[PDB]
Amino acid sequence: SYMLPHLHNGWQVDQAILSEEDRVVVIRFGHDWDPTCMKMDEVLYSIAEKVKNFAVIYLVDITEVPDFNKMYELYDPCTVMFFFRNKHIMIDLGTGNNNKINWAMEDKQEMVDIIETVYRGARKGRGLVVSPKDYSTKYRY
Amino acid sequence: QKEDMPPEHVRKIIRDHGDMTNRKFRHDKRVYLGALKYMPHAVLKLLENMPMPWEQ
Amino acid sequence: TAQCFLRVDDESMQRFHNRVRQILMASGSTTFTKIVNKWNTALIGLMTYFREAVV
Amino acid sequence: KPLPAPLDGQRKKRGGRRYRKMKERLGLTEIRKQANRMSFGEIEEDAYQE
Amino acid sequence: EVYAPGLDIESSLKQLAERRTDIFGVEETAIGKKIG
Amino acid sequence: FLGMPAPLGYVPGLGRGATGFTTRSDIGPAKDDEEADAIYAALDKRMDERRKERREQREKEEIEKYRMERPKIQQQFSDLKRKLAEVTEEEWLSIPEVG
RNA sequence: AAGGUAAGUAU
Repeated sequence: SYMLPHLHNGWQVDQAILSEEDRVVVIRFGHDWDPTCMKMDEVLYSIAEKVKNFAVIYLVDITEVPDFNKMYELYDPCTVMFFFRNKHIMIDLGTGNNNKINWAMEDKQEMVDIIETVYRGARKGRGLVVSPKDYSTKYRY
Repeated sequence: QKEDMPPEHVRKIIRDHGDMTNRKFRHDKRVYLGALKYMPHAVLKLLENMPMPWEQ
Repeated sequence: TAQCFLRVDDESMQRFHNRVRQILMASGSTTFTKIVNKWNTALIGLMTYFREAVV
Repeated sequence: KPLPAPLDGQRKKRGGRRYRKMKERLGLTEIRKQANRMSFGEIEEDAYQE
Repeated sequence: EVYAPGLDIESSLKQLAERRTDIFGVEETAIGKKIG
Repeated sequence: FLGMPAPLGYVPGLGRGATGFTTRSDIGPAKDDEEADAIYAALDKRMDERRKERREQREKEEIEKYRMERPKIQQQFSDLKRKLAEVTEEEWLSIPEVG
């Protein structure tokens, strides 16, 4: 029920992302009252217990912190930016915008695999990393 | 009430603001932009008021 | 004295289509060879079962 | 029970006989015997023998 | 712990109820309605 | 660092040292101006007021009809939350934390 | 329209 930590102030999120060491800071931009964003928050809550050792999730509200809306072009719901090691990582998953996941993951295990791949890429030092599962298609059929 | 104006000042205005690539009509800012919101509407009029063959 | 005109049952065709949907479903990370071999097995099974009905 | 952090793999600092004994006990010795090589020419089996 | 303290959870729930008026407030005005 | 005040006088975007994620043009925005904006907003409101009343009335009627079929989530247990406060203070105090 | 920005490194 959206009990994850939330950035009341915009600058607080900035220093929270800055205060990172050997961990990935998943800043989930959006609004809790949105239904798709509610599903994304529920998925993040489910993941949080399993991967709290290196993956920290820290939500934020666009209305509360609108200064970062124009910084990374935050104009969609469910947006996720893996701002890790003080470096905005390039997560490529077969999408045009390979630096933003703006829709709730269908399954928790997929998100866990994605976040651990992001951690591996960040620790290796590369600023870009690909996804084992391409999302160019939704596998609707 | 308001009335019409001679076309000479309209011609002077469009000649002055011929191109926005310079520092001439840059002060307009929001005022200029405001009108842009209704740019397509005028096009409708220009496709409705366009002359018929008899209209020389 | 009599002729028997036969065709795949609607239930059988639906089951085969559901099998094809299942094969296409597990394509997130499965190997291409695995997928194509599953299709080969499915098509071979259907044909070997009722070639006349397929035709 | 949080999942372990996937740290980058670190090889053995020094291959020991006891470590070799574990390698002798557990490893891919039997799998290496079965060759996965496939001839370029067609095999005698059917297309979908499996 | 990873999760926020009880006061932060209560504040977040109050904000969600105040913003999303579909299931909270006196009347259901809109999803993003400031006042229900 | 949740629960900490934000030291003012510093721009969060510039102090952190970030790079503009220019995903695509024409997707982001990138006093006389205030008066013009107010005038244009007033004109837009005047244009929109042509159908506002009837549309609002119909929407209100439809919402009222929908509420009767199925009310809000908290409505199904309004009586329960009314009787929820009847629990003693020592009751929820000794709630077993274990699951 | 697109689903086709390698990252890294100091200037």
